[PDB]
Amino acid sequence: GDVEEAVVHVADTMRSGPSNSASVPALTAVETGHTSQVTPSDTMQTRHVKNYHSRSESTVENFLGRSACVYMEEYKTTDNDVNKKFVAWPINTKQMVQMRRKLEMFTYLRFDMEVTFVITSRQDPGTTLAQDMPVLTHQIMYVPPGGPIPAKVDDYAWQTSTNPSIFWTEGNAPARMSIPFISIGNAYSNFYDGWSNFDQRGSYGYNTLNNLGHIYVRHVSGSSPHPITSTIRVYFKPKHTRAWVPRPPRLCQYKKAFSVDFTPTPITDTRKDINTVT
Amino acid sequence: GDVEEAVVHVADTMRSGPSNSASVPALTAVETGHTSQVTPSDTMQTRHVKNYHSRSESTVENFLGRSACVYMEEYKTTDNDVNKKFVAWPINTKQMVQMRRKLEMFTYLRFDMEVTFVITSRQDPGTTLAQDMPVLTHQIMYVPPGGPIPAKVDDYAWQTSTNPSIFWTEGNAPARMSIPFISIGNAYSNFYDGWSNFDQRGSYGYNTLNNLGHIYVRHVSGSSPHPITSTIRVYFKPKHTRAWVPRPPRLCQYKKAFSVDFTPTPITDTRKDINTVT
Amino acid sequence: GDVEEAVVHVADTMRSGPSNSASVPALTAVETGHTSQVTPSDTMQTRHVKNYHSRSESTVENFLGRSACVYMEEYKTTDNDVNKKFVAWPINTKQMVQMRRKLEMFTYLRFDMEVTFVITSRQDPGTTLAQDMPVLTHQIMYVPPGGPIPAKVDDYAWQTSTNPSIFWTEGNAPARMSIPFISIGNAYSNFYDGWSNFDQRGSYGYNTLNNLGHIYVRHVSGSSPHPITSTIRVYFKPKHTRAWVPRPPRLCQYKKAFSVDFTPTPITDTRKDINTVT
Amino acid sequence: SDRVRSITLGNSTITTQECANVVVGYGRWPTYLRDDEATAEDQPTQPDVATCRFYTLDSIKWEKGSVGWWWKFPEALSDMGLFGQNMQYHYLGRAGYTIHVQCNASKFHQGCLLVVCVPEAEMGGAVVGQAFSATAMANGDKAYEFTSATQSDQTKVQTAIHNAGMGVGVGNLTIYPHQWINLRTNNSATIVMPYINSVPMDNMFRHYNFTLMVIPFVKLDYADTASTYVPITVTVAPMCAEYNGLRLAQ
Amino acid sequence: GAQVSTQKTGAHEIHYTNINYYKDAASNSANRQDFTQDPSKFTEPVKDVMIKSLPAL
Amino acid sequence: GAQVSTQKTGAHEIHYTNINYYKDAASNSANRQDFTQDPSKFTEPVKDVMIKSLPAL
Amino acid sequence: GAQVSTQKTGAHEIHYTNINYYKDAASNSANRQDFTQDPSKFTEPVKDVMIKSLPAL
Amino acid sequence: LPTMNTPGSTQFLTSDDFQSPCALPQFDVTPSMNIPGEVKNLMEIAEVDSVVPVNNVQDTTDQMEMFRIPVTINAPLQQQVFGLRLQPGLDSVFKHTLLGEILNYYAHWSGSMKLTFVFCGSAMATGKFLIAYSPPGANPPKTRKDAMLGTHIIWDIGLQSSCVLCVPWISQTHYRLVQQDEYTSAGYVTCWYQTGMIVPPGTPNSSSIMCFASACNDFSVRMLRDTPFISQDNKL
Amino acid sequence: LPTMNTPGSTQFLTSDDFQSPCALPQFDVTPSMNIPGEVKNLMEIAEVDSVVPVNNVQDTTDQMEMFRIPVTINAPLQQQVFGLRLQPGLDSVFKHTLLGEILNYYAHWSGSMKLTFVFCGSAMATGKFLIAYSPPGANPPKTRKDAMLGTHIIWDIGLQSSCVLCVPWISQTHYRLVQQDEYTSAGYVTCWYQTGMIVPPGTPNSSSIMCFASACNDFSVRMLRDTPFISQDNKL
Amino acid sequence: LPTMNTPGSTQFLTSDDFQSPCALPQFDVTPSMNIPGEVKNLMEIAEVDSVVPVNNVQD
Ligand SMILES: CN1CCN(Cc2ccc(NCc3ccc(F)cc3F)cc2)CC1
Ligand SMILES: CN1CCN(Cc2ccc(NCc3ccc(F)cc3F)cc2)CC1
Ligand SMILES: CN1CCN(Cc2ccc(NCc3ccc(F)cc3F)cc2)CC1
Repeated sequence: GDVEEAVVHVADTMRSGPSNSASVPALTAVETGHTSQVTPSDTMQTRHVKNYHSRSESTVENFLGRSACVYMEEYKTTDNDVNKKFVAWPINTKQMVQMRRKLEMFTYLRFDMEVTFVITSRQDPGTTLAQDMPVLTHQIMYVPPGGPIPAKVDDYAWQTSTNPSIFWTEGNAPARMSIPFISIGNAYSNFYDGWSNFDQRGSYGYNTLNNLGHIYVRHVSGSSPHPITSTIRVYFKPKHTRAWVPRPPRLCQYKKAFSVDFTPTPITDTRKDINTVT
Repeated sequence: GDVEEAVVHVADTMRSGPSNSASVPALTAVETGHTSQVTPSDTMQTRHVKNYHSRSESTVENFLGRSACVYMEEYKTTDNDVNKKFVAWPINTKQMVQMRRKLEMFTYLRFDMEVTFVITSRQDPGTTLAQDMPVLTHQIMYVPPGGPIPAKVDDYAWQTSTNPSIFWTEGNAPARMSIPFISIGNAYSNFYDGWSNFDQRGSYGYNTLNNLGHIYVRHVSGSSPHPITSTIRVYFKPKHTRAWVPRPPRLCQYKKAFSVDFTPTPITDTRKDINTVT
Repeated sequence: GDVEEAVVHVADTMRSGPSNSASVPALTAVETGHTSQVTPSDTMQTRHVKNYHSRSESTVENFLGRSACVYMEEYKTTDNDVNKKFVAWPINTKQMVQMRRKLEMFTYLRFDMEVTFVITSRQDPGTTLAQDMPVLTHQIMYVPPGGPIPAKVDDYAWQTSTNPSIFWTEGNAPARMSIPFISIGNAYSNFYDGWSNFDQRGSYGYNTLNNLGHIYVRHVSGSSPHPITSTIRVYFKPKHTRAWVPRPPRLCQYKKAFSVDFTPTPITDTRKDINTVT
Repeated sequence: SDRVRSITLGNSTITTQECANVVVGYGRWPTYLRDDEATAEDQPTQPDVATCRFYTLDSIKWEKGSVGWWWKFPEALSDMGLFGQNMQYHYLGRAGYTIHVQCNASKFHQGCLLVVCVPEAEMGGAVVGQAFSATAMANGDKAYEFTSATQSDQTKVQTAIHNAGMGVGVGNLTIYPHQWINLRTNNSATIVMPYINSVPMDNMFRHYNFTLMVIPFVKLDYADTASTYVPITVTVAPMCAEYNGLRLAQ
Repeated sequence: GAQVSTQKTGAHEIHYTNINYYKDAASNSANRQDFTQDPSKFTEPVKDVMIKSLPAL
Repeated sequence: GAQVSTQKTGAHEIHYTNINYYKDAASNSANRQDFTQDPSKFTEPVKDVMIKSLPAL
Repeated sequence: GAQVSTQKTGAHEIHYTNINYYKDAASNSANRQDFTQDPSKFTEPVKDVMIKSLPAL
Repeated sequence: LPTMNTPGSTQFLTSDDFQSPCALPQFDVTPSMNIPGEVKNLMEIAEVDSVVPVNNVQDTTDQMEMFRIPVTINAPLQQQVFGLRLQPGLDSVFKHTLLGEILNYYAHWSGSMKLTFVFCGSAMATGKFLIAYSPPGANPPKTRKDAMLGTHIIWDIGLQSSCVLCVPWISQTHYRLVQQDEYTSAGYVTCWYQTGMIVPPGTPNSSSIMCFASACNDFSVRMLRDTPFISQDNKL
Repeated sequence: LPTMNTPGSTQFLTSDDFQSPCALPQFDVTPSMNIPGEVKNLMEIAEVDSVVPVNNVQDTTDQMEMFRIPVTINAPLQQQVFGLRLQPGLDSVFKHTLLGEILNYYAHWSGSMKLTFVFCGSAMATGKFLIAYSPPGANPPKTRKDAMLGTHIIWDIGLQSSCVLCVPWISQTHYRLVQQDEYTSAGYVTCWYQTGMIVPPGTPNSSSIMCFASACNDFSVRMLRDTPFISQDNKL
Repeated sequence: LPTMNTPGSTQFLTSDDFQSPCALPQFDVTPSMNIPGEVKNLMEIAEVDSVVPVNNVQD
C-alpha cells in the first residue's frame, strides 16, 4: 500500500441519408413541458463526426471553485474614535454583487469553504510624516453566535481561549484557513420564503437564517505617533460543492444587502423592427 | 514497512407501540444519586430513526485544543529605567480569564504544551521621529526554577549555555516550540486545598504548587536614537490531553490571580413571575 | 507502482577511398526543388570519425522555452488622473520585438503558457519625502473577452468572483501561474491573410484573431501622502510546444504593433568587390 | 389513446378527456420519510385518505385583460377539511402535492397559459427598504392579481408581471416544473410536486413551501360569441402527508 | 499512502501524485475531476416516456 | 515509515498520510481522532445495578 | 507514483525523480527530453525518390 | 528541489495541527497513574442531573428560594404550577445549570432532554400532577385543556417520589442554535394540578417540588465558541 | 533538507488548488440528505427551453408583447415574418434568455442549437411556414427565393402545434467567441409565409407565435469569465 | 518537518523548469489536428537551401 491508482466526451454525430417515412421527429408538442431531444441528424443529411470536446469546465465544482471578494473594510491604528480602530462584520454572502449572483443560481448549496485574507497598509496624509515603525502585526478572530464581543481594541475578549484566531505579519503570504460545512440544516439556503414567528409575523426572508457569527480584526499592539490606515479583503472559495434546484439568474440590479427588493426592468433591449438584422 | 494502515454515532431510536403493563420506566428515585436512563421511546410512541450525528467535537482533546493568550507585556528598546527594558514573567495559567475558566472545569490535567509567541513593535510618539533602523531581533529565554536571573538587559546571564532560548527576527512567522509534561507529580493540579508548612500555616492554595519557572525577553542589541516599544503575547495549546474529576464551572467573576477569592453573586436572572413565558 | 522507469547523436563519417566510376554524386539538379544529400565522404577521401555531438539544444521546445518580457507599464499609487492609477493591457504578443521575431518564424503554434510578473516600486521625486508606509500589495486581474471592465481603482469590478486574480506583496518571490491552450482553433496563428467581413472589407490581418482578453493591475488599498510609482513586467514562457510551416525570419525593422508594415531594406551589406576577401 | 387521464386519490376522482402527460417534479415521486433520514423522535401520524384527497380551491375569471395570478402553499389549504385541522394541531408537517388546473374553451377561442410551481418564491416589496405584512402575499385560498404596470402601494408586493415579483426574467420560469395550457390542443395541466426543502420537516404556518403561478403569455381572444369569460379552476391533493409534534391548536 | 491518477491533457496527442497531510477531510484539495452528468431530470420530467420518432400525442 | 488513515468526512456520501520528523513524542500532532466514551462512571455510580423497567425501590 | 529517468550528461564519461503535484496537465514541467527529428519533409518533398548516386535526370 | 509557496504560508492559525521542535530533548516524563474519575467527553458531564432554579420571581430575598416550587392545599381546580420556555442555552432558567454551561461553549445543539421532578412533601401527603410539553406554536397554552393536547405525562405521587418527563426532539432542522430565535423555537413546558394535594390533620399546609435537567444519550453539540458569561476589564 | 524556492512562491492565485489547515478540528458535519433536483453541470440547465423575446420593436409599451410574433390573414404573398442574427451571447434577442445567461459566463462556445416554434392561434386556423437558417455570407436574404436555398424546414400546422428547427454547427473553427465579431459570424435565421393563414367565419383575424431556444447534446463552453450584465457602484 | 532554505531561493531564473498552479482548473483544450508540415528541430530548417548574395559590389 505504498501507492494506489484511480474522459467523457460529448455525443458524436452519426451519418444520415435521405429519408421518406411516416416518422416525424421534427413535430412535437411543448405543452407536455418536455424539451425535445432531436438532433441535427434527424432533419438534414449529415456526415460522421467524432467530437473530442468535453464539458469539464462547466461542472458546478469548477463554476464555483474561484475565490471572490465578499467584503472589505478599513481600520486605523490610532484615532480618537474607539469604534474606528477595529472591524466587526457579521458574516453573510450577499454584500458583493458578483459572488451573490453566482450563488443565487441555486436554491440550496452544501460545500466546504476556503477563506483567504489580504491585508495592506498605508500612511495617512499629514503635515509631518517622518517616523520609523517596525513591521505591523494583525489579529483575526472568529466569534460563533452568542460569544462575547469586544468593545474596544484592548478589550479582554481578545485573549481567545476557544475562539479560533490568526496572527499575521506584513510581508509574508496571505493568511488562509479551511472551514467545514457549518450549518444546522442539511444544506445552506439562499432563499427562504417564510417568517420568523409562527404567527406569520416578524423578520421575513433569508436574513432569518443568517446566524454564522462575526469576524473581528485589529492591530495587535501597533500604535504609531501618526495615523496608519489598513484595509482587509476577505475571499471565499467553495470546495466539494453540491447544488440543488436551479433557478433563473437575476435580471434587476441589487439594491439591499438583506432583501430581494428591486425596481422593474425592461426584458431586454430594442431594435428598429422585427425584420432588422443589420 | 513502507506504509501502515490504522465513526461512533449516537444511539438510534427504536420504534415503539402502545403499551399497558406493570413496568413503569418513568417512575424512579433520585435519592439514590443515580441519573435515569429513560429514553423518549419509553414514554410515547416513536418511529425508527437512524442518527448519523457524532460527538467528535466535544472530546476533551478538541475542547482544550485551541491556542489562547495567557499573558501580554510591553518593553522598550531604550529608556532610563533599567527594569522597563525587559520582561520577567513567572509562568502561571491563571492571569487571563477565559483560558483559566476553561481549565478550571477539571481538577487534574496531564498534557503536552505547544507555545507560540507573537511579537509586534511600534514607534513611540515624539517631536522628532525621522530615523532609519534595520530590522529588530528579539531573544526569549526560559529559566527553570533556581537558575540565575538577569538584572539588566546586558547582563551576563543572557549567554544561555543550558537554558533553552529562541532568537527571532521581525517579518517572519511567529516563533513556536513544544514542551513535554514537565511536572513533579503524576498530573497538574488546578486546585490544592492545603497549606505549605506541615503545621497548617503558610501559603494556602494552588500558589503553593506553582514552580514552573520564569520567562525573560529582550531586544538583542537594538538601541534606537528614539524609543521603540514592543509587545509580546504568549499562547498555549495543550496536546495529548487527559482530564480527571470534573467540577462545576465557575459563576462569580475572578478577582485575584493567585486565589479563589470572590464576591457573592445571584444564582441567575429574574422574571416577572413563575408563569410568565413571554 | 511506487516507481516507474522511462541519446540521438548526429551521423558519423565512414572511411572512403579512391574511386573511379560512372556514379556522379556531386552532379545534381536543383530545378527539382530537392536539396542534395551528398556528404563529404562522397567527394574526397575521409577517415572514420565517431561523432558524439547532439542536436538537443536546437529543438523547438528548447528554442522557445525561455521567458521573455512582453510588456511593461507604470502606474501611480495616488494621482489626480483616474486613468493613471491602474493599467489595462489588451493581451498580444507583438509589442516587444525580440519575442515577436522569435515566434514569427512559424506560421502556427500550439503550447501551454507560463506567466511570471515582476513588480517594483519607487518614490517619486519631490520637495518633501519624509514618510513611513507599510509594505504595499498589488492585485492582478484577468478579464476574458466580454467581461466587465473597471473604470477606476475603487470600482466594484475588482471583487472578482469568477475572474482569476492574484494578490501579491512586495518582498517575496515573483508571482506565477500557468495557462492552458486557450484558443478557439486547433492552433494559434501568427499570420492571417484575410479580412473580417465576408465582403472582403473591414479589419485585415492578425488583429482579427486577437481576442485573448485584458489584464488589469492596481494597488490594493495603498494611498500614500506622497506619490509612489510602480512598474510591472510580464514574462511569457511557452511549454509543450508544437510548430508548423516554418517561414523565413524577418529582415526589416518592425514599425507597428498590429500590422506587417515596413520599409524596404537592402538585402545585406557591401564590400569592395567580388574578389575582396580581406 | 393517451389523451385521457384518470387520477384517484382518497374518495375523490379526476377525469380529463383531453390532456397531456403528467409532469413529475424533478423526476421524483412523493414518498414517506425514511428511518435513516428522520430527526424527530416520537411516532408520526399518517392520516391517509382523510387528508390525501382533492380539494378544489375557488375559481377565477379569465378576461381579455387578465395578467396572471398566484397562490402560495401550503397556506392556501389552511382551512380545507381535516388537512387544515392536522396542520393547526401539529408542530411539524411534510407532504407532496398533485396540482391540477382546468380551463376549457371552444375550438374558436385562442390563448395560452403557463402553469409553474416555484419553490422558495421569495418576493420583494413594492417600495425598496419597506416591510409588508403577511397579507399582501397570502390570505388563504383567494388568488392574488399581478399588475401590468409597476406597483406603487407600499403595503403590497411588487406586482410587475414581466419581473414575476422576483427580479428575474419572466420568460426564464421554464426552468421550474411547468406545463402549458394551449386552447388549441389542451384543457388541463397536471404537476406532481415532491417535498422539496433543506430539512426533513418544517412548520406549515411559518414557511411557504412553493408558489403556484398562472400567467397568460398569449392573451385570450374571441369574436361573436355569447361567452364573455373563461373560468379557471385549481385543484390540489396532498400525497404521503405525515405530521408530528402534537400540541395545542394554534 | 499516495494516490496516483491521470491529469487533463489533450486528445489525439501523464500522472500526478497526491498525499493528504491533515486529519480533517475539509482540508483536502478540490475534487474537480468528476464529469458524470444527467440532464433527463430537467428535460424529460414526464411520467410516460415519449419516443422522439413517434408523434407527441 | 508512513501512517495512512481515514479523515473525517460526511455520512451517506479519503485517506491522508502522516510522518513524524522529530525524535520526541511531544512533537507529534494532536491525536484528535479518538471518540470512545463511557458516561456510566458519573450517571450510574451505584453499587447494585438498577433495571430501568423495574421499580427503583 | 514517481518517475525515474536519465539526465543529460557527457559522452564517454545519473537518475532524477519527478512527481506531479497538480491535477492539470498544463502545470507539468517542460518535456525538453525529446530528440526525434526528420528533415526529409523539407529537403526531399519530391514524388519520385531520387538516388544520390544516379543522375538527377 | 524546486518548490512554490501557496497562500497561507507564514500564518498563525489558532486551531492548526502541525509538528514543532521540542525545547527539552530526551525529557523523561513522570510515569502515568490511573486516577479515579477520568473524563473523555464533555457529554459525560452534560448527562448528569442538576437542580434548575425555576422560581425566579423577581422578589427572592433568599437566593435558595429559587429552587423550590410552591404547592398548596385547597387549590383552585386545574391551576398552573409553573411555566417556562425551552431555551436551554439562552433562557435564564437553564442558563447557569450544569447542562446550560456546557452548551454555552457551543453554537449548535440537538437531541432530547430529560426533566425529572421530585416531590419533597410529607409522607402522608398525596396528589397528582400533569406535565405537558407543547411544541412551537403561535401562542403558549393558557388552560389545562390546551396543555393536555400536546405531549404530556400524568404524575402520581406515592412510594416512588420522582417522575421523568422526556422531551422528544421534534424539529424541522437537524440542529438548533444555542442563541435561539423565532425561526428555531423549541416550545414550552408547563405543569398543572390534575387532582390537587390532600393532607391529613397535623401536617404542613405547603410543600415544595424540585426539577432536574439533563441530556439523553442522543444529545450532541457542535461548533465551539467562547462563552459570554465571563469577562474582565484589566489584567489580574 | 536543502531546498530552493522557485518563482511564484508566496503568491495568491485565485484559481489554485492547495491543502490548508482546518480551523475547526474534528467538526461533525450534519448528515447528508438527497434533496430532489440535484444539478451537476450547468449544461443541464442550458438544455432547458426558454421563451425568446423576438418582438423587440422599439415601441413596446407593454413588455409582455416582446414574446409574441404577430400573424395576419390575407397577408401579401411570401412575406417575412421575422429575422434575427444568430449571436446567442451578444444579440439582444438571445442576451437574457436562459441559454444566453449561461454563455455570458464563458468566452468560447460550440455545438448545435434548437429553435422550437409553437402556434397559439385558434383550433380552426391553418397555415404553413418556411423557416430557414442561412450560414454566414456577404448579405442576408431579402426574399423567400433567397432564403429557401439554405437549410430550412417547411412547417405544417395541425394537431401537433410545435415544430423544431435544428441549427447545425457549421463553422471553420472548433469554437466561436461569445463576443462575436465579423471573423466568427454565425449567420441568420428568418421565417416566411409558405401558404398563408386561413380562418373560417367567426374567428379572430390575428394570431401569435412563440419561440423557444435551447442547446443540443453536443453543446459546450469554455474559459470562464465574469459576466457584464450586473454591476454596482457602492457597497450594499 | 524541519527544513533549511539553500541559496537561490526566491530567485527568478528565466530558464528554469518548475511546476506551477493552473489558473483555469479543468479547462477543456481543443482537440489536436495534424496540420501538414510539422517541424521539430531548427536544424531541419537549417538544411534547406537558400540563395547566397555573393555579388556585393558596393555599387
Ligand atoms: C443565507 N445563506 C448564508 C450562507 N451562505 C453560504 C455561506 C455559509 C457560510 C459561510 N461562511 C461561514 C464561516 C466560516 C468560517 C468563518 F471564520 C466565518 C464564517 F462566517 C459563507 C457562505 C448561503 C446563504
Ligand atoms: C497550578 N497549575 C499550574 C500549571 N497549569 C498547567 C500548566 C503547566 C505548565 C505550563 N507551562 C510550562 C512551561 C513550559 C515551557 C516553558 F518555556 C515555560 C513553561 F512555564 C502551562 C500550564 C495548571 C495549574
Ligand atoms: C495573434 N496570435 C495571438 C496569440 N499569440 C500566442 C499567445 C496566445 C495567448 C497568450 N496568452 C493568453 C493568456 C493567458 C493567461 C492570461 F492571464 C492572459 C492571457 F492573455 C500569449 C500568446 C500568437 C499570435
